[PDB]
Amino acid sequence: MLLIYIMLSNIVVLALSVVLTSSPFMALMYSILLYLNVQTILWSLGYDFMALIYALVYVGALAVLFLFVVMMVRIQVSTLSTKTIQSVLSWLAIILIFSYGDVSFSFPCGAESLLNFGTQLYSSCSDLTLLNSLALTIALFGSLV
Amino acid sequence: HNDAEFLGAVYNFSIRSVFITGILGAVYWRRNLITMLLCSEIAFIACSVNFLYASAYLNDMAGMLFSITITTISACETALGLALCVGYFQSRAANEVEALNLLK
Amino acid sequence: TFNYVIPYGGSSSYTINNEPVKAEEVTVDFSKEPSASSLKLADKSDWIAYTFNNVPLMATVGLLAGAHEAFLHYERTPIYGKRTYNIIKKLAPIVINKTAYATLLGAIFCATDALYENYSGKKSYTSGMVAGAATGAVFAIGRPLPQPLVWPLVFAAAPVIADLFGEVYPESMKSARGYGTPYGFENLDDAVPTRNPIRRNPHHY
Amino acid sequence: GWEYAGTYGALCGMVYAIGSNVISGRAWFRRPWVHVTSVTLSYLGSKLLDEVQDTYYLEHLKRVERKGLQVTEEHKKLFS
Amino acid sequence: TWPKPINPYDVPSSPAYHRLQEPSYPVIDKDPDFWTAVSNVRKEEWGTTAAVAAGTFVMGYYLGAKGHTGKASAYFTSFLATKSITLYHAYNSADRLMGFKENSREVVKNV
Amino acid sequence: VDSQAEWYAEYDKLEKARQKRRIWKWRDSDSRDEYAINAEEPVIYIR
Amino acid sequence: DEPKHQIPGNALDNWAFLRTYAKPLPDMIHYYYYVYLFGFFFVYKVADFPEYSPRVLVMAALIGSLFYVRRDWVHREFKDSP
Amino acid sequence: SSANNYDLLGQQHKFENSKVFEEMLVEEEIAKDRELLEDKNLAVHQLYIFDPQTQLAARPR
Amino acid sequence: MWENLWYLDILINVLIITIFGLISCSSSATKSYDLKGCFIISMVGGVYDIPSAILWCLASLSILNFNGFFASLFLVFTWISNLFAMQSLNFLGIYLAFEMQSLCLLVLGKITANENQRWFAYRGLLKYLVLSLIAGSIFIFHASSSYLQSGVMISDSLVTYVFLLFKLGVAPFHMYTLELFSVVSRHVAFVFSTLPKLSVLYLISNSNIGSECVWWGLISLWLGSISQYQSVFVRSILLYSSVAEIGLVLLVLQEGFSWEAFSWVSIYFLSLSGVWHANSKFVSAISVASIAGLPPFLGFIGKAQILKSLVSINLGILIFSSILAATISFIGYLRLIRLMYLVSPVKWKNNKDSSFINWSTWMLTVGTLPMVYSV
Ligand SMILES: CCCCCCCCCCCCCCCCCC(=O)OC[C@H](COP(=O)([O-])OCC(O)COP(=O)([O-])OC[C@@H](COC(=O)CCCCCCCCCCCCCCCCC)OC(=O)CCCCCCCCCCCCCCCCC)OC(=O)CCCCCCCCCCCCCCCCC
Ligand SMILES: CCCCCCCCCCCCCCCCCC(=O)OC[C@H](COP(=O)([O-])OCC(O)COP(=O)([O-])OC[C@@H](COC(=O)CCCCCCCCCCCCCCCCC)OC(=O)CCCCCCCCCCCCCCCCC)OC(=O)CCCCCCCCCCCCCCCCC
Ligand SMILES: CCCCCCCCCCCCCCCCCC(=O)OC[C@H](COP(=O)([O-])OCC(O)COP(=O)([O-])OC[C@@H](COC(=O)CCCCCCCCCCCCCCCCC)OC(=O)CCCCCCCCCCCCCCCCC)OC(=O)CCCCCCCCCCCCCCCCC
Ligand SMILES: CCCCCCCCCCCCCCCCCC(=O)OC[C@H](COP(=O)([O-])OCC(O)COP(=O)([O-])OC[C@@H](COC(=O)CCCCCCCCCCCCCCCCC)OC(=O)CCCCCCCCCCCCCCCCC)OC(=O)CCCCCCCCCCCCCCCCC
Ligand SMILES: CCCCCCCCCCCCCCCCCC(=O)O[C@@H](COC(=O)CCCCCCCCCCCCCCC)COP(=O)(O)OCC[N+](C)(C)C
Ligand SMILES: CCCCCCCCCCCCCCCCCC(=O)O[C@@H](COC(=O)CCCCCCCCCCCCCCC)COP(=O)(O)OCC[N+](C)(C)C
Ligand SMILES: CCCCCCCCCCCCCCCCCC(=O)O[C@@H](COC(=O)CCCCCCCCCCCCCCC)COP(=O)(O)OCC[N+](C)(C)C
Ligand SMILES: CCCCCCCCCCCCCCCCCCCC(=O)O[C@H](COC(=O)CCCCCCCCCCCCCC)COP(=O)(O)OCCN
Repeated sequence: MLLIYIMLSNIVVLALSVVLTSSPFMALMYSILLYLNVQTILWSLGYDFMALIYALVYVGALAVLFLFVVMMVRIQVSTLSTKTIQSVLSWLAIILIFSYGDVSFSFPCGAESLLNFGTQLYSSCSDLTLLNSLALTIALFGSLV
Repeated sequence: HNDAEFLGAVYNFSIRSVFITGILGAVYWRRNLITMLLCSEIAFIACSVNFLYASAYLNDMAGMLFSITITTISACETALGLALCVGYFQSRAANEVEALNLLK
Repeated sequence: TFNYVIPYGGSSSYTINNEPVKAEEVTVDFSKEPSASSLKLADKSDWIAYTFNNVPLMATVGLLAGAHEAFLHYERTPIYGKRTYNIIKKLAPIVINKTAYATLLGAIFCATDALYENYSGKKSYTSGMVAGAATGAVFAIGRPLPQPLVWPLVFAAAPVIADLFGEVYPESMKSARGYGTPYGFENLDDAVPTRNPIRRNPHHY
Repeated sequence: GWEYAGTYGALCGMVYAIGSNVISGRAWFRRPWVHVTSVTLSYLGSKLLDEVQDTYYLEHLKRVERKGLQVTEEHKKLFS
Repeated sequence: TWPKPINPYDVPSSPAYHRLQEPSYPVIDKDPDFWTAVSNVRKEEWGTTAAVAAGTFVMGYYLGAKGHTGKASAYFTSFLATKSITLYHAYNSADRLMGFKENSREVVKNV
Repeated sequence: VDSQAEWYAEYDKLEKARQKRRIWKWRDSDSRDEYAINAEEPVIYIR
Repeated sequence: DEPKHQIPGNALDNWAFLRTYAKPLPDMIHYYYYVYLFGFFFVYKVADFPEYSPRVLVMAALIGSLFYVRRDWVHREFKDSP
Repeated sequence: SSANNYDLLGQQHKFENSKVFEEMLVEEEIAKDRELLEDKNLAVHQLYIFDPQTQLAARPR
Repeated sequence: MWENLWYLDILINVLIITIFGLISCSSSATKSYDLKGCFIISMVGGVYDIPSAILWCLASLSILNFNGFFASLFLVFTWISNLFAMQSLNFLGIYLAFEMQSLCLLVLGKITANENQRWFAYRGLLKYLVLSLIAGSIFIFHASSSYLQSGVMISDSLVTYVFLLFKLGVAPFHMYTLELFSVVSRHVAFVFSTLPKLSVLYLISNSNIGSECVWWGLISLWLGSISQYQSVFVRSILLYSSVAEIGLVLLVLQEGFSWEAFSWVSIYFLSLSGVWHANSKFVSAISVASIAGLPPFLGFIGKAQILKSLVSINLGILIFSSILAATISFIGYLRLIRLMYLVSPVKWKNNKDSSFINWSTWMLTVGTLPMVYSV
């Protein structure tokens, strides 16, 4: 329970660190740590395959593309530090306003089965998977040109 | 009195904070395009996590499917957007200084 | 008539009346009745209560206008250059003054409307015209010469438009149906419906 | 439905041919083959549009009769 | 409660799309195969298939010749349109066998 | 030239057109979700 | 020569007034981003607004129109000063 | 200078007029597919680089 | 399995055409007319109703004026996405279809830009991308909250209503169209300002996505008219006209007048075809007259449908605003006529590729009298 709470609470700090830092490379590192913490949150809800998917697709592949771009477009963004006290508390107040008093539901634990998930992906929800494949094909054809 | 109720409230707070940090973070703290897309990815991950949470809550498979759909669509969008960013930076004229930081 | 000898149009007997006949056998309504909140806000009995219920609209509009202008200023200020002055000290007066002056104008409008209706005792066009005239007069206190005339006229004209097209227009054309037989003319042989058409359900957004 | 649809279609095929010649800078009599083709296809298309309109008119009549609109035999004659 | 046991090899599965309708007409075949549906395609439908094949051959040749590949475009277009229309006819015949669509000729022809 | 017959035929044509239009204006919702309003319509859903 | 309209003001003074529009131009995405976000949240909140009288709605629209400042007006008059 | 300039002009005009029909029609097609190949996002441009004077595939891209 | 075959045939068709084009790629046929005809034939297998037949008609008329196999393939992808937007039954279908369409828009915008046009076209594509990410993220977050609260995914909700407001391009969600379509190819702007709307209109009508609020359509009408009157550039005029008209059509569609909006979208496609694919002044003049709603052409019928639906619902403010904003927009259209014939000598490119432009002008002139029954 303490471990679950620590992860749920750490997600917000790892999200704040991304926007606050002025270096695009450092924000990517913070985002990778955020993605791992999201894997860890999904473990508490009972998902292993889905939490694996988040790490494989995002940490494994997407971050590599982001960092490839970041080195290619390398720019001097160490111009100045504008992180005055007045700005940071304003950001925190905005965040508190948005994330307060929303409807909360008891924390669930749900065991998943990739047998059932596979059967549904390829029998009943087969319309979904083929359209996702079409979207991937669109992205491939568009990005390569 | 109930740990699950407390954990549910903490999760709601955390996930909402992650979403709002993703959507408004890079624009509030004026950043380059590359950070904007990374924060958009953060927000999409927040929404997909909420759907997985709902699936665990209701013992239903709809959110699992919608989450894999989010992962695919977000990755495709990010790939195309990074293509556009690289092409945009390669066409920059010498006088242009912070081409990527339109939010300046 | 389409002739040059007798007057065009026609006349209906005032003595003779036609019994109302239902447009359809069974009536199903997809138009919801006014809510209790709408009747509460529309109530002008207590002028203070009427004013305080309807000002949040004016304050909201003033806040959006001030936020628009303040963001136009903020967008321009350079992040790369450190600024000696404090930006919020510059920007807060904009939003606060816009919101305050908008709220004051809306307060005059609503208060004068309710006070005139109470004193007159009747719901009329004149209450809106007088409240608008007062609001436009407050708008043009120290303004140059055309504006003392034009703003009372515009602010008075606005409630006339609201009354004419928000209240009179709907009530004038309630009876007209468009299906079955024309509202005036039921003697004519047109297909008669068992039920009225429902083109949409009652809305819930 | 319309009893003048085919004549209209033939005239409108003439409209197509002559307008296409005028826009391109040619005289109205140029490219004679376009005139015959435009007239014939436009006549056939105008006819076909008329039957499509009639068919959906009749479908609407059937639907409203099912729903409860008490259409008479003469009203049923209005929809061919 | 207790987890229900699952048999891994026999897990209930179903096709993605379903036609929500009870058969109005008699059911010659509850689950027709592809060849059963093709064998029940009417002669007029086959003539329509042949007409589409010929028309698409002519059109494919006309369009491909503008790109200096007339023969290949003609054959590809013919195959494409013929396959599509044949599947449409087979779907109609399968619906007729299932009793969803009119089947008087089908029931007479194959008892 | 029977003007009376022409007048009455023209008026009959216009009156028939009006009746047809008012029948054509009797429209319920055709929404696929709306099974209540259209309960009697013969439909099949493939979904 | 033809009769022509008299142009008020001096040529160089008018040109100097017009040159005050030549200032660093921000890109419009920054305004659009905030408008999109707050507009989405605003549309969500509007469904919960109380029903207002048509007269009050029209007066609010009039006040908003009068209070609206064109983006060019701020452009010409903006000073990076206290 | 006028005499010499018109000598060069005559050489050019002689070069243009002296081409045979089959060559002229081929050159018309060269100009046409030059215009069609101006778009550099075409799929074929990814395949090959075309010779400028005669739009024939010269080397792969 | 037979019900699945109907959808599967469309896939197999598209895949084999794709691989045939990849194999038969040559300089001899850069304009692949044969694959265009094959794509048009393949899209006939997806027609099941009148709205789907309208989708097919517009898709084919669009694919005629795209050049190359690759752009035609992505137009076919847009057609598939639109066909599934019409058939979507819950949140997931809506999302999958519409962001697939957004991906197709990004690709089509990228591939129709020259090297000299990259600086502005790629900027507009990137700005469109970020705004679309905002819209989709808000949609899916609120969808997660709704799916948690109700236990079911129902496409009759405020969330999908606001998302479809973004897709339509009304009131506070029209800026992405202004930024993107100003910097992209004229055909890309034309096909993606008309074709996407039909699927959204069908989804709204069929899934009961209607709200009691009239503010957004009113704001769309007034803002579009006034900004059209104040806009110097011609592209902005045409772009703001669509905002005004789609706000008015949104007001009509909420009240259940599906037939009239389905006719309006087609008449608007035909009317906009000529002004966007400007090759002749006279064709553009007729197109601009049709967009204005002017009587001798089919555009009068389409606007008349919407206006006739307005008087039925009997909302006076909407009618008064409609009249005044229509006058204001008419001034901008008159500016467009003035620029062509009454300002200066005009010389345009001789782009003699009027595939369906002459047919569209003929249809605008002719079609008024056959369709007069509608109004
Ligand atoms: C109204 C209300 C609205 C409601 C709904 C409206 C409906 C909406 C939809 C309606 C749409 C209508 C509007 C669009 C109209 C369509 C556009 C259009 O007009 O055509 C565009 C298109 C544009 O042509 P273009 O401007 O030259 O540009 C194309 C380029 O050439 C490009 O070159 P290319 O490389 O692409 O070449 C391909 C093409 C393009 O090539 C050409 O077009 C060149 C010209 C073709 C050869 C000349 C045609 C010969 C016959 C013409 C008759 C003219 C008579 C006038 C003079 C009288 C002579 C005695 O070649 C073809 O013509 C293919 C067709 C094959 C037929 C060829 C002729 C066969 C021999 C004759 C058959 C029968 C003869 C009997 C009698 C003959 C003597 C009368 O026109 C054609 O392609 C013509 C195709 C057909 C040729 C005419 C054949 C008619 C048959 C003879 C008449 C017999 C009576 C007819 C009834 C019986 C039929 C058998
Ligand atoms: C079967 C046996 C055969 C027997 C025959 C039976 C056939 C039936 C009819 C067939 C006759 C052929 C039709 C003519 C086709 C070409 C017409 C044309 O190009 O116009 C100018 C053309 C002469 O212009 P042009 O010197 O040769 O140079 C034109 C250049 O291309 C460009 O020159 P620009 O760049 O210098 O432009 C300057 C422009 C100054 O700029 C402007 O003013 C533009 C203003 C926008 C349009 C005007 C808006 C107002 C128009 C009102 C309509 C007039 C009728 C009013 C009656 C009320 C109807 C409700 O000034 C003008 O162009 C002329 C001003 C007056 C003409 C406006 C009327 C044209 C309406 C649309 C024409 C149809 C095009 C169809 C396209 C076909 C496929 C491409 O024709 C004329 O001599 C006068 C116009 C004749 C009007 C008849 C067209 C019917 C339109 C009435 C609509 C009713 C529905 C249609 C039913 C038709 C009966 C089924
Ligand atoms: C931190 C972020 C910063 C933003 C903060 C807010 C964030 C948004 C939150 C929520 C947003 C949703 C709600 C906001 C309003 C929706 C507008 C919108 O979002 O479009 C995107 C818009 C940007 O779009 P854009 O395409 O880039 O800009 C187009 C323009 O060309 C822009 O170029 P321009 O600025 O250079 O040109 C402006 C042009 C643009 O034209 C307009 O502004 C059109 C506005 C007309 C009214 C709009 C429809 C009103 C219906 C309201 C419905 C609710 C009430 C229902 C009943 C009312 C019945 C009418 O108008 C003018 O030229 C200046 C005059 C302004 C009003 C003109 C009418 C004057 C009538 C008064 C007559 C008195 C004079 C008599 C004496 C005359 C002597 C001869 O973003 C905004 O502007 C939002 C700013 C929020 C400030 C609005 C303040 C009041 C809002 C409520 C009052 C409603 C009246 C509207 C006032 C003007 C609003 C534009
Ligand atoms: C020839 C006989 C045709 C007469 C009747 C047609 C029905 C039989 C179809 C036979 C095919 C003829 C096509 C004509 C219409 C197309 C409709 C259709 O096909 O499906 C409807 C039909 C049944 O649907 P439905 O009759 O509409 O009734 C269903 C409910 O009522 C729900 O549908 P609903 O929406 O109609 O509901 C009633 C509706 C009442 O709605 C109506 O009243 C309809 C009004 C007629 C509008 C007509 C214009 C539509 C434009 C589409 C053009 C057709 C393109 C053809 C595409 C298919 C080609 C085969 O009430 C409403 O309130 C809904 C609003 C409707 C929209 C508003 C109408 C405005 C339209 C836009 C007009 C704007 C003006 C534009 C310019 C016009 C100027 C003159 O489905 C079928 O029968 C099977 C479709 C199979 C198609 C292709 C499959 C065969 C080939 C497969 C293999 C393909 C690959 C191999 C290729 C082989 C060749 C190489
Ligand atoms: C634009 C739409 C996007 C999304 C599309 C979703 C809709 C498509 C979903 C289906 C995807 C393809 C799945 C196959 C479709 C047809 C089903 C089928 O052919 O398989 C048969 C399997 O049976 C067969 O018919 C075997 C012959 C199959 C021959 C091949 C037919 C299907 C080919 C699929 C195409 C893939 C080939 C590669 C793609 C180019 C059905 O299984 P059963 O009949 O229940 O099991 C058989 C047991 N018994 C017969 C006794 C009842
Ligand atoms: C009259 C009935 C019999 C017609 C004979 C044709 C039957 C042959 C089988 C069908 C083949 C396709 C039909 C031809 C239509 C279009 C073909 C075409 O495009 O014509 C020319 C060029 O395009 C045109 O000229 C336009 C012609 C348009 C159509 C004019 C003919 C109209 C009648 C033919 C189709 C009638 C129906 C066909 C049978 C149903 C093709 O150029 P090439 O690829 O170089 O081939 C020519 C071979 N060689 C040069 C080596 C000698
Ligand atoms: C009841 C009707 C009223 C309702 C209206 C809607 C219904 C429409 C019915 C009529 C539709 C007619 C559409 C006319 C389109 C015009 C034809 C066309 O565009 O041809 C192009 C085609 O261009 C191409 O790209 C060719 C590739 C495709 C070729 C056609 C493919 C055919 C596919 C088969 C379709 C059959 C239907 C399938 C079964 C229904 C040729 O023009 P270009 O060469 O590109 O430039 C012209 C230059 N200039 C005029 C200035 C000289
Ligand atoms: C588009 C209409 C807008 C009006 C344009 C007028 C010119 C604008 C100048 C601005 C002046 C403010 C607007 C005042 C117009 C109202 C007319 C005054 C008549 C009047 O005072 O009688 C009232 C009723 O008239 C009424 O208030 C309702 C009459 C409706 C106004 C006239 C409508 C047709 C005018 C169109 C002219 C041409 C259009 C071009 C603008 C009182 O009535 P009561 O019930 O209160 O009894 C009293 C019991 N206490």
